[PDB]
Amino acid sequence: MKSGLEIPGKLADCSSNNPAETELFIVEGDSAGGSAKSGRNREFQAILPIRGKILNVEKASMDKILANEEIRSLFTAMGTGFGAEFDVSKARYQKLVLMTDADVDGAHIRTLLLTLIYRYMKPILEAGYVYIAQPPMDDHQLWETTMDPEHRLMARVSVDDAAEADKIFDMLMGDRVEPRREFIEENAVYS
Amino acid sequence: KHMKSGLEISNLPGKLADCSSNNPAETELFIVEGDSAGGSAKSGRNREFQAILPIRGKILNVEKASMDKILANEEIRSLFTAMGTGFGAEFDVSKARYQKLVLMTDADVDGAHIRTLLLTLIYRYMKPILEAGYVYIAQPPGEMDDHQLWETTMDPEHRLMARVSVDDAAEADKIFDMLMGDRVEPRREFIEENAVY
Amino acid sequence: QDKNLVNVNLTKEMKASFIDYAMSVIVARALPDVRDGLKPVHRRILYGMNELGVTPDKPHKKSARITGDVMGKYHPHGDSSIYEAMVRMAQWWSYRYMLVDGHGNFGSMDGDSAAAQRYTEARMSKIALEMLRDINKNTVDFVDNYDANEREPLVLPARFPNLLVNGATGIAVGMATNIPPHNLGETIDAVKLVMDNPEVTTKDLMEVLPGPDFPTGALVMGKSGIHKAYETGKGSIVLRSRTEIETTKTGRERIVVTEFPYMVNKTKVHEHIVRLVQEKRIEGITAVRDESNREGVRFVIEVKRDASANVILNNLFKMTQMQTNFGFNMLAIQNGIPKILSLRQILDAYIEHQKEVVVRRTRFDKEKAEARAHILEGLLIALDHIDEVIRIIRASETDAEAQAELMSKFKLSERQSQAILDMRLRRLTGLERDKIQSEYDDLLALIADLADILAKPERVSQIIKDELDEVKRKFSDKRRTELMV
Amino acid sequence: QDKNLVNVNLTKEMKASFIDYAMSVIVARALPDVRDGLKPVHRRILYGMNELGVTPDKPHKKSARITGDVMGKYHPHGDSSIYEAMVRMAQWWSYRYMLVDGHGNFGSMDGDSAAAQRYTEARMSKIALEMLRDINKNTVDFVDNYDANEREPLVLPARFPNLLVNGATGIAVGMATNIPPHNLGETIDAVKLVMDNPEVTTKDLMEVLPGPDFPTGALVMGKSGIHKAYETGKGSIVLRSRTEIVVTEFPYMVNKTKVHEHIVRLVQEKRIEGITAVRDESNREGVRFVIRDASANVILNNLFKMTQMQTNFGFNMLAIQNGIPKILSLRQILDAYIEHQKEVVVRRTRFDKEKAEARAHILEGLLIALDHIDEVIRIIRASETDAEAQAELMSKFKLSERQSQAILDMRLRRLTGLERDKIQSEYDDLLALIADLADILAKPERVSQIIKDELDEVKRKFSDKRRTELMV
DNA sequence: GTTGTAT
DNA sequence: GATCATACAAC
DNA sequence: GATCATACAACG
DNA sequence: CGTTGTAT
Ligand SMILES: N[C@@H]1[C@H]2CN(c3nc4c(cc3F)c(=O)c(C(=O)O)cn4-c3ccc(F)cc3F)C[C@@H]12
Ligand SMILES: N[C@@H]1[C@H]2CN(c3nc4c(cc3F)c(=O)c(C(=O)O)cn4-c3ccc(F)cc3F)C[C@@H]12
Ligand SMILES: [Mg+2]
Ligand SMILES: [Mg+2]
Repeated sequence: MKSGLEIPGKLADCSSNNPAETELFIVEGDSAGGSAKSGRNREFQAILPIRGKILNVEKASMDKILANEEIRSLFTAMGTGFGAEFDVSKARYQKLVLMTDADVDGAHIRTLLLTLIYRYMKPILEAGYVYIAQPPMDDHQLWETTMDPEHRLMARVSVDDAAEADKIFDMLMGDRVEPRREFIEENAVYS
Repeated sequence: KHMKSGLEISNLPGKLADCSSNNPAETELFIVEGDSAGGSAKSGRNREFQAILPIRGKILNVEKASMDKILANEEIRSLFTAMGTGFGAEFDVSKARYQKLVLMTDADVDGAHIRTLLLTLIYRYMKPILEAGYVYIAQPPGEMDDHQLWETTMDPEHRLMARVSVDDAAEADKIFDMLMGDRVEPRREFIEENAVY
Repeated sequence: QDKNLVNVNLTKEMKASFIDYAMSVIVARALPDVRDGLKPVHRRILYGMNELGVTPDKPHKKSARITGDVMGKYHPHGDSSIYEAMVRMAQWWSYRYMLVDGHGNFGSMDGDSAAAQRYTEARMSKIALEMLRDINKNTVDFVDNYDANEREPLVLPARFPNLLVNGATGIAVGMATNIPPHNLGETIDAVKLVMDNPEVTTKDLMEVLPGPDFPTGALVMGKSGIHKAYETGKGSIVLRSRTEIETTKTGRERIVVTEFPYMVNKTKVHEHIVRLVQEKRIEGITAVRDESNREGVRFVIEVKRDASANVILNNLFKMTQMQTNFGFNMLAIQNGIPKILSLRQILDAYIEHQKEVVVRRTRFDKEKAEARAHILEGLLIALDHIDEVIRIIRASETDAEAQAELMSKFKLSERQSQAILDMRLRRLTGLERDKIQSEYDDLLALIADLADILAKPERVSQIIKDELDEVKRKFSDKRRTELMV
Repeated sequence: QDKNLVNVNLTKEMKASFIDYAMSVIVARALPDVRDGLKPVHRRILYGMNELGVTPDKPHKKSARITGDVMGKYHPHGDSSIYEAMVRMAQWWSYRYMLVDGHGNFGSMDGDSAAAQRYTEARMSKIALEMLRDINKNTVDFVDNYDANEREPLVLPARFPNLLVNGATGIAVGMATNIPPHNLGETIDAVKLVMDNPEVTTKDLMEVLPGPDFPTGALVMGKSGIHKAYETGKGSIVLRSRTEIVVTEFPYMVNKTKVHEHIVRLVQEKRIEGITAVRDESNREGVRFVIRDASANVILNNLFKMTQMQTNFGFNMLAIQNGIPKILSLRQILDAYIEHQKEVVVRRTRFDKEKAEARAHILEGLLIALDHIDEVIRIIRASETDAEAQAELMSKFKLSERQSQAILDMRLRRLTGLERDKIQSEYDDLLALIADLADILAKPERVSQIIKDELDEVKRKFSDKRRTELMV
């Protein structure tokens, strides 16, 4: 456990210094952050609000990527580094849970965060540090449902074929629009 | 027939829907409250002799604010920048961009307060302008329609304005020291003696 | 750590989450419905306003009140997103035919943002009422709201082709729609034309519907793209600002703009010109002054001596947004699926939806007209046998027995029996019968007429045509955008 | 250049403009009514929620739905200004007895703000319903709203001493009020003890009401200030935190996080040794603030004297009584409430009284009609017009206009046998009711009893255990 | 600075 | 949606 | 209340 | 890059 008195603006950090049991929850908005922070067990669980929609790194200039405040906050939290400073042996958390809202917009933020993680934090995903919350709200509502280790249900993100993975991201969240609209016309039942 | 031609740098505030003319003897500077009224003023103001300068929120009470805080205030700075008169040891009334400074605050009680905060600023740090008879107060018959705001308060052919005149500077200096002074006792005693519930 | 942990494939989860957000945006946010030409938020604002009772007849209500009920009953999103969507359909430059009458600062053409909701008040426009006409006669299906405690309409009646008339846009996922506004009367003429002569070709339709009619006006250059868009749903068009050269009181040329292109900010082009004039990218300009008033747009670009206004004019057309291009991408939701439809396909889709609305209404009117006459038949026989009726009642202890006897004695249904039992004594006067007879007789006529309309498809079309003529007769405008070659 | 210009003195406009904003902020914004202990905003939110139908029994409604109405009908201000007030009425650390039941993120004791109105829904509190009891029986006066298109109550019934129970605050113009919360039961005891022995003293009142009872608990050192507060209406008190080094309860209006941040700053300034650690192990049910060779008692004593672990509360019981702001004492506040409670009961009783008598009058006519249903039908059936039919019935059976109308609007299914005996049963019961309500208005002693009895009912249903332990 | 209704 | 200044009294 | 970045397609 | 309009 930490001792405090040390030194992001947001991100309610826990009280432990063991990146083997500690967990970081990436939730969307401060509206969700308050509910999650008011019942997270301030010991091995820290929360970090992602304000607005995360930048699609699969279509953004690397200059804009390094400029995004939101990505800078997430990387600053993990303490892994970036690119050449990628040190997975220095991650401040062994459990990065993505907790987006149940609505479609939350689902979109899940895909964005996944692309960001898969592209510039692959050593994390390759090590199985990334999870996805499985919500079925008050403080005890989120705690006794999704934030309690004794209960709850997690979704360990695991990649099978990197080639298929690299293709999926490029197809869906890539620059080429035509290949995307085709996938919509193919795998989608409306009526 | 003097006027403008765009393309100029100006370096004026981000807001301030400045007019087209450049004659500080006909042009008018409207200090409105918020962009809700500013937009209604900015659109339908005869963009030739009437400039709209939106003030956001309540202006700092200069009577209870340190000078280091007054020089830091952005809203007041945007006001002196619009007039182009100068501050303190540079206040030149003979270089003001507008000979008609029309205070146009909301018709609600709060508008009367912002109107009070302005007059103190205009009397404490822009005295020469008031003593020259430039500061006027609009007399509306507010977030009204475009054609409504002009046809009632902005059109000089039908509008009714009031010229702020100072009688006794002694009584004036006392009124501001009491109503907006740091003293709360004299103010509470004033409100208790001059209020009809 | 955790106990029950599952495993999710990255490629699997990503495709699922994206496919969800994809369809969600397509058929439930971005693109509009081909029938009423409305998107979810626009339809919920209109319907929400209808229930709020803010019709053209009634007074205005605070904007915060309107978005408060729409967001709390129909549209499960941010308050601002609803207010902005409302303000836009109250601006004459944004909507070819406004659907919202506002009071207060609703923004300007110069990109000015409307005042906060706690200042502006709005209500339905007179024409917007046509979008809701006969909404309560079961002409549109309804569905549960997001909260599952309120019922909203999937579509609206829409008694005027709102899609072609107000256009659409546009950005979704993997796709994007872009439809230009059209003249009301012209669009209605197009509808009527396609109804009387099914073998009408695109050219024949363009005879009554020449092309786009933007709210600001301006000019259209090249009609080749117009025919291409109507026949394929895709096409490119050139939009140019209406201008004219004046001579100053000194004797030099004066470039005057009066109608910029659609969705083009005057001030934005004003800043763009100074940025080009002070950059030496365009020389010959003496001054650029905006003299536009609250009664007309006047953007003057005076030229110096020994400088051609035409040379500077075309340069502004080619370097500024004073002349842009409109990318026809007529995409709309039809049969739950997003489709790129042509002009005939959009019209035929409106005429069909128009036929269904009229039939549903006729049925509803018929079903209610007869249900009333049935009761009138009961109340009549009751008023004929008031004594024996009053005797059966008073001699009964329970209403169930009293009703049962009336049904058996006078041969009346359960509904007719209750109607007699609920009769006020004031209905037992002498002049009360002749009144009920006059009403009943009128019901017989209406039921006959409505029975015929549902029996003859020829009448339903004629009813649509006649009703359309009334819409145009009351709301149609004169053409603003001049199309030229 | 103007055409019709007028001259206005600087001093004249200043005095006029200032007095306008002063009185408007004093008697309609910052200060609560001594009656219902509410400010204009809170009173509008309650009545707003009431009209919208977000009662404790009914389901919640999105805040945007509530704020949307309270703004467009009563409170002509901002969304944030209203929603911020509503959130305060739903936080257990804000109000000793919450007036709002909200679902979702409504902030924390760490200073965390509430969520957007698009995520949180709410409704009236159970005890909050007491504030609106018999609001539909002409118990309170109503006025037109700012738009003049709606009507709102100038004050709620308030079946419990809301002012002394929840408190009041605060900042106005030239004046500022500050009243601490009290126990619901303790306060109700004071109101009754006052109704019993008007010759009571300050010391006597403090026998049933020790002092404040803040929703955070903690402790109040000293009692001398509590006496001067209840007597003069002004005074000071010291609030200490409950510790055991772990802090369990912080004083009123004190942020745990802020105290934590200030403790870290004081630790990195050599202004206090021993500070090995200072964590915050507070849960969703328990709050724990954890703070060799340091004695602790010397460091802890310094933390309370330097930080915010021990704050001072200044009594300034200011409220609006009879349109004017006055510095009231405890007795003055109780009297102002007891009188308001008497006005409502009387008003309510008169309302039931007038309604029952009116019902009986129309009931008398119906019986008269049912007894002569034969001729009544004969008159109506031979009637030329409804106007003539009413005139005849009034002349024949000697009935009023209302009674005659009540007969003409009689459904045939009411002309059965068992119907008559059913109306007599209802009628005979009303005579006892009207006779009962008459005695209540004739005897002031009962109105006082009705208030007491209905108060003990509130104390029995909503009163809690004392949270703040007083010390010396 | 901090408290809470306001611009 | 989060964040930014400010009046107003009183510690 | 004013501002601030971003997804998304398409034309610039 | 910027802009369009519903969304976070
Ligand atoms: N670092 C980035 C913050 C978020 N940004 C904006 N956010 C807006 C808005 C505008 C923004 F610039 C809105 O306009 C809005 C709304 O509901 O209208 C919600 N939000 C909004 C704010 C926070 C959030 F988590 C989600 C949102 F949709 C910009 C800077
Ligand atoms: N230079 C100063 C501007 C004004 N500031 C704030 N304004 C807020 C608010 C908060 C502010 F920091 C509000 O919170 C608010 C509201 O209605 O809740 C309205 N407003 C508000 C904004 C603009 C305006 F004209 C009037 C207002 F009341 C900060 C900078
Ligand atoms: Mg927004
Ligand atoms: Mg605010």
